[PDB]
Formats: sequence, structure tokens, C-alpha cells
Amino acid sequence: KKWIRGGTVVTAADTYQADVLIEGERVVAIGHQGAEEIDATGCYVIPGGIDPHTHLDMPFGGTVTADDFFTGTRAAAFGGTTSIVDFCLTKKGESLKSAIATWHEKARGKAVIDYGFHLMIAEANDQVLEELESVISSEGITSLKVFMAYKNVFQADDETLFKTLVKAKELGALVQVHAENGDVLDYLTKKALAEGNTDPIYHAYTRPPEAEGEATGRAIALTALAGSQLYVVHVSCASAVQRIAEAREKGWNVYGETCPQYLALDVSIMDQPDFEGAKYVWSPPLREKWNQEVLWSALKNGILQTVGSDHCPFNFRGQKELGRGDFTKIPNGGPLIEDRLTILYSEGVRQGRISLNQFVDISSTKAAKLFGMFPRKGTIAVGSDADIVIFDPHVKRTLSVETHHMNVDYNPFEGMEVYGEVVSVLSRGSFVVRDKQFVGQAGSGQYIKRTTFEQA
Amino acid sequence: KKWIRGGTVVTAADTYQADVLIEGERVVAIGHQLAAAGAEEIDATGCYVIPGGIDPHTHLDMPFGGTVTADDFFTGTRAAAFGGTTSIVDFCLTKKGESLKSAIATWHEKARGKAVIDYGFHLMIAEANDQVLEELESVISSEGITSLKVFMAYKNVFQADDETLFKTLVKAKELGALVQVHAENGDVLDYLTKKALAEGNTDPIYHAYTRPPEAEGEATGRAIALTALAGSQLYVVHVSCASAVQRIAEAREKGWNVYGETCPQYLALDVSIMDQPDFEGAKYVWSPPLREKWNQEVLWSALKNGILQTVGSDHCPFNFRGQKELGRGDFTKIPNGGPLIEDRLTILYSEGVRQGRISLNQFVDISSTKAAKLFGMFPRKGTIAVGSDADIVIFDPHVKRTLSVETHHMNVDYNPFEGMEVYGEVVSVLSRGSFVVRDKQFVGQAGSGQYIKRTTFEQA
Ligand SMILES: [Mn+2]
Ligand SMILES: [Mn+2]
Ligand SMILES: [Mn+2]
Ligand SMILES: [Mn+2]
Repeated sequence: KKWIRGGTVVTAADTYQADVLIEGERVVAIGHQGAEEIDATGCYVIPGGIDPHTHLDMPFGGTVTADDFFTGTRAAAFGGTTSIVDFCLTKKGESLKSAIATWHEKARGKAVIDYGFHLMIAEANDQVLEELESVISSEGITSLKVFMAYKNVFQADDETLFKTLVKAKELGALVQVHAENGDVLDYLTKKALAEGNTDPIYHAYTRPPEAEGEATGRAIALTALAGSQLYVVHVSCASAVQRIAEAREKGWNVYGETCPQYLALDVSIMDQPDFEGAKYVWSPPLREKWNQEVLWSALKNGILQTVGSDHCPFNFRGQKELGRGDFTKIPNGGPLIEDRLTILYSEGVRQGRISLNQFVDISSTKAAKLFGMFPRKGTIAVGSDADIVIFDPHVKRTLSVETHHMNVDYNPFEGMEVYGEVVSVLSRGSFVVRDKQFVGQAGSGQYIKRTTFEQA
Repeated sequence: KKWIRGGTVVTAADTYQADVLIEGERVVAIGHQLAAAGAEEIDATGCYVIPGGIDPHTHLDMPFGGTVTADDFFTGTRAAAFGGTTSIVDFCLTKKGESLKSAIATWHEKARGKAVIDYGFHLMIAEANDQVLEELESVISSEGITSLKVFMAYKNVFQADDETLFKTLVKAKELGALVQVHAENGDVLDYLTKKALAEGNTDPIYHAYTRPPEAEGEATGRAIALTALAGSQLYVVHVSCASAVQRIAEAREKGWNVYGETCPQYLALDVSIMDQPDFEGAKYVWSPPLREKWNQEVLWSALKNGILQTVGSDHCPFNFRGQKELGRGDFTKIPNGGPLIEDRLTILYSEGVRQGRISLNQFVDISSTKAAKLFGMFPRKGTIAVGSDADIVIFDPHVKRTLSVETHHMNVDYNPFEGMEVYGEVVSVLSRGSFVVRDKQFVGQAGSGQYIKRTTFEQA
């Protein structure tokens, strides 16, 4: 038994002042009038972040991502996030269970906060189409990623894409896509080398917005044809929001996600001199600052509805260095998991782009309702896991590597001045972070078995 | 020397009355009181005098199924002539691992000595590996070809992938070639196709529901996006539905060079006609399929406000008996295609001009001129001006006649517009100032057709 009193609680809908009362793992009562007191006067009390886009301990390049399931989830916790959903990678000619098996073992004993999996799909031949039944019922997985890019590495063709969509329809699974046209990026990529333009800046100009716009449109069209449901990850540009908007107007179930770096960084930052740009090499690439406004408008009027990190990080030394000679080899990815919550707060709420209620919905709730974790996760209500987060909106602080908790040598928002700080984080009503201290234990994270798809 | 007098001449722009004067192969002067010293008179009082149709979409003597198309280059071009058309542009098919010249070589020999009117080729592209990218240079300069078709459908038969599609676009940019695409998503059609069989829906009607509009919309959009990325230029052939015109409109608003084509059957037929008891629907099996009647209006609006700009036949015909019969058991095997080359011109006239959908000047532009300018045959073809080949067509707009197999000239056992009452009739057709058809009689000769070497792309 724990007792948060003095708090002003904020949810996707509500904003009020009241004591919440945790017992065991769950919120149990809320209101006025022997248990561990915890004072939250003047702080906001909010549901735990959920970050539906993670790659902890992933291979990409001949190397692996810096954070593991321990360092990763700690950093998430430190930065306000209580549940992640990571991407389990399948390998063509591929016992689907032996993949999942591997991703469980990647977490077991390391994770400190709760976590679920998405399942990647590489080919959709009969073998795989079969296993999918077992996994959705037995293995607690109900969302499926197909990459339309990374040619000859993760890329699916329209066939796989469609078959998966129709099966997803049949089973109750959310298909997710990385919507860039592999084929056109490859050419532009191999051409930019032909000409000897090998700086990291050309990672950005070798995958122009028109190519995200295109795959997004495409993946939407099949969804339409299939009668299934879509969730485009990491929408970075206007070309794509446009296509998403358009379909949602016709009433199809298409969904949208961004990350902070597309809300708060632009391409100019890549054009820097000493390989500094490689700090920004990730896919889709950063975009002209015009786009940030559109992405934000989308979040505000409910056109995009979730935000994730696509945390997938590599050290500037040794790892990002892997391709000084050429940007093909820079392992694509950023360290984004920790600051996500608070840049949403500071750049969005604090400067009048979204409401405080929307800030919760965008970072926590809506992701739960789309990924089948609701109401166990993503709200403060009676019954819900006590993934609470006490949050001080008044702090002014500067984001830096010197002070972040991710296991990486840099921070892409380095030097950015920001409001708001995470004071303490509960996970199922145990402290993971208290007064800004890691009091958690590795292995305390539980897998979350998610339910099948349902609307919002 | 020939002398058309009494005529009211109509072009893409002009409409006036005057005598034209042909000498040799070419128009030479126009007006009143010309110097027509002892030259063959030809009376055209009360008829319209117009440039020859150009039909930029033909497959004469093509293999599709294990069988070949009914018309050859002789029966075909004759029928074209009978129905107002003086120049075609046919699709030369390449075969993966494929001397590009040995394909072309074949398509020349398919025409030589058979063709009666002039003809050019498009070149199909199956893969765009380095070997092929190389040959393209030779062909555009030497072989007179400057337009390139990539099929986004017909999986495991003619289908290209986005790679081929893009590489070809960027090359086309570089060389000066118009890329053309058949914009349907092969992959989604295959699945729907193999599913419809799974369930035992094998009638020809399911040819139409196994390739819904959303799938044309999608490929059209896609093909446009690469064109954008490539800086190249596009020509979507046979737009059948609103989903695609929309995508074409959208891009032409942003100013890119994207172009559009329909055929008559999408302007004048709808899906209901497929749902018929016995194998009757197989008469309509072709791709893209017929569509809901709502779409006709949009296609027409597009032509009128300049959003689509050409019309072709996609004449590719097969006999109802024996040939279309090839798949009573299932529609996968119906060889896809219709007999559309002959009536094209006059349905454009009768359903469009005559009922107030387009202007008479537009009717020429839509059937003749604009196709010349996009395919690099202008001003040799597609207008009545001094210098231009004398591909004239005297045309009687007052006739009322019923279209039928009993009376058409294509070498096929049926007519898809069978029974349709129509205004306008072709009286006589000249090709480089020799009669091919006179007072509705075939006075032409096989072999008189000349290949047209076309120029590289340029706007409009
Ligand atoms: Mn991605
Ligand atoms: Mn990702
Ligand atoms: Mn076609
Ligand atoms: Mn065709």
C-alpha cells in the first residue's frame, strides 16, 4: 500500500486534484479521505509513458545497438516511460517461435519496466501465415511490422504486405509499416556514391520526402483493399500526413505515429563539418523545418495519434564511425527514448501547441488502446496498473549527454533548454526511480500479453 | 495532285471553309482560288475535312495466351483506315534476356508488306539491367523510337518492379523518351485472382472484381511519384476510373509532366454488361476492366478540361469462339482484350461532340493532334497544314448508323458496341495523299504503310 496525496492528476480526459491510492500492483481508489505516504503537492501525477517503438539489443550493421534491455528500460524510466513495445526481428526461412523465443531471452532478467513485442514479417508464404495463428492466441502478440525499405535486409514486397494485411484482418492484428520505397532509395543511394558524395548529409538527400509519401499512400491503399487496419510508424513529413489525413476522411482505420526528433530537429543540423552529421543518421531522415508545424498540427487535430522514440542507438565513436568513408554503412539510428516524454511536454504543452490532456493521450493512452494494453496501461483509474509518474513542470533544465542515462556517448538534443523533469516513477506500484535515483532491480520487468485490435 | 474542295476543315484549333490542295504526299496550299492546274478533284461539300486519326495504342499480331491476336498488321490497319485512323503506334514486346534490336527487328517484319497506313512502335521494357540501359541509346537515335512501356501488372508475364520502373524513368529523362505505364498493382491482383479461384468464382464477371479501382489508383499514384523523383515525364495509358484521374489531376496541378489516355470502352461501356448469363461477359475481358457508370462522366470531364489529353484503342482482339472460349473453366485464361480500333473515332464524335461533352476542335485534338505532339510525329502527322502529310479524312456527320459486327471491318466475330446507334461515318481516307478508302471501299494496297521515325520528347 502506497499513497500519493497532494497531486494534480492528469489523464487523456481529466484534470483534477485528489489522492490516488495504490494497493499491491493496482490503483484501487481515488478521491478525498497504514500505507506508504508519498507527497506530490505541486507536481503533476500522470500515467506512465508508453513507447511503442523500440529496438533494444538489435543487430544492424555487423554491430548491435548500444543499449540492451536493461540500460534501455532504465533510461525509459528515468525519462518518464513505464512500458515499451520492442520489435522482434524475423529472418527469412524462420521458425517464427524461435525468433520470439530469442526476443524474450533478450529481456528476461534485464528489463526493469514492462515490455511487449511487435513481430516483424519478412515473407508471408504459407508456413508463416500458419504460425501467425499460434502467435496471436498463444504468444500475446497482435501487431506486425513490415518494412517497405532497407532493400536486401528487411524489405518486403507488395505481396507480402497485402497477404499480411488480409491475415491481420482475419486474426485481429495491427499491421505497421515503415513506409519508404526501398527500390528508389537504393538507386539514389548507389548513385550518390557513383558521384563520390559520401558525407552523412547525403543520407538525407538520398531519400526525399516524395518517397515516404509514396509508400505511405501505397500501404494505405492495400489496407483499403484488404479491409484491414494500418499504423504508419514515424511519419516525418507533410507528404505522408497528407496521405494519412486523406484516408481517415474516408473513414478507413489508418493510424499514425511520430517521434520527437521530427518535431524538434531539422536537416540543417546535418550539414556540420566533422562527421557531426552522423549523429543524425536514421530513417526516415530529418526534414526541412516547415514540416515540424504540419506534424504538430496533425497531433493537435487528431490526425496522428501516438508518439514513440524509434530508439535505436549507436556510439558516435567506433559505431557511427563505421562509415566515415560512406553513409551506406552508418548504422541508422538515434538515442531517443529518454527525452521523448519531456520534449513532448516542453515543446508542445508549454508553448501552446497541445493541451495538457492531449500530451498524455499522445505519449501514453492512445498507444495502449491501439496495441491492446488498455486499461492495464496508459491511464490512472481504478483497476489500472500503478504505472504512475510524478512530474515537476516548473524545473528548467538543459538536456545533455553529461546528465542523460542512456548508455551512449551523445545526445541529439544536446544543449536544448527544456521545462519539466521526472521526479519519481512507479511500475505496478514499486519504485523504479525515486527522487531521481535508480532504486529498481533488473528482471522486475514483466512481459505484457496484448489483446487483439479494437478502435479507440 | 489532288484537290479537296467544298470542305469545312476542322483542326485542333481552327474551323473554316476552304479548299485544301495536296501535291505528292503533302498538303501544299489552302484557301480560295488555288492554282490547281489539272488535278484530281474530290468533292467534300457538306462533309468535315479532318486530319487522320492517330491511335497510339495497338497490339496487332501479338502473342497473349498461347494464341495470337486476331487482326494482323494488314487486317488491323485496314480497319483503322475504315474507321478514320491513319497512323498507329504499336507495342513492341521485349523478352527478359533479350537483344533489344532483335525484338524491334521482329516487329518491323510483322508489318512490312502487310500495313496499309503508317505506323510506329513503342518499346516495352522488361528489365532495366545495364545491358538494356545501354541499348536504349542506340534505339532512340537510330531506330526512331522515343516512348517506353513498363507494365506494373501481368505478374510473371510482363511485370516490372519499381526498380526497373525508376531506372527507366531516369534514363528516359536523360535520353528524351516518354515513359508509359500500365498502372495496376500486379501483386494485389494476383492474390485476389488466385483467391477467387480458391472459392470457385470462375465466371468472366470476376475478372472485374479481382482488380478493383483502388489498385489502378495506387499504381498510377506510384508511377507518378517516381516520375516526380526522377524529374522524368509520364503517360498513363488507359485510365479507366476516377481514382486514377484524380492522381493525374493532382500531379498536373503541381506542374509535373504527367499525361493521360483513355479509350472509348471506358467512355461508353460499364460493368453491368459483363453480368450476362452464358459466356457473354468474356467479350468484355480486358485490362483495366470495365467500371461503374459513375466513372464515365469523370473521364469525360477530364478530357474536356484538359486533364486527360489523348484517346487510343488498346485494340487487341480475340474471337469469342475458340479464342475467348480458351477459359470457360476460369477467367485467368481468357486472353484479355477487345476490338476497338475501328469505332474509336466515331464514338468520340457521336457520344462526345454530338451530345455536347467536347467541342469539335477538341475532338480532333483528343483523337489526333495531341498524340502526335507527345509521341514526336508533329507536324508530319495530326494536323491539316502546309507541310503536313496528307492524312486527311472526309467525314459525314449527318449519317445515322448502327454499329455492328455484320458491318465492321476488323477480322473478329464480334463488336463490343454491337447495336449502338451512332452519328457520323467515314467517307474517304487519304494516307500521304493516296486513297486508302474511297466512298467506303478498300482501294488500298498492303505494304504501302511506312514506318514513322519519331522525335524525342517535348511539351505541347
Ligand atoms: Mn523504421
Ligand atoms: Mn524502427
Ligand atoms: Mn495495357
Ligand atoms: Mn495495352
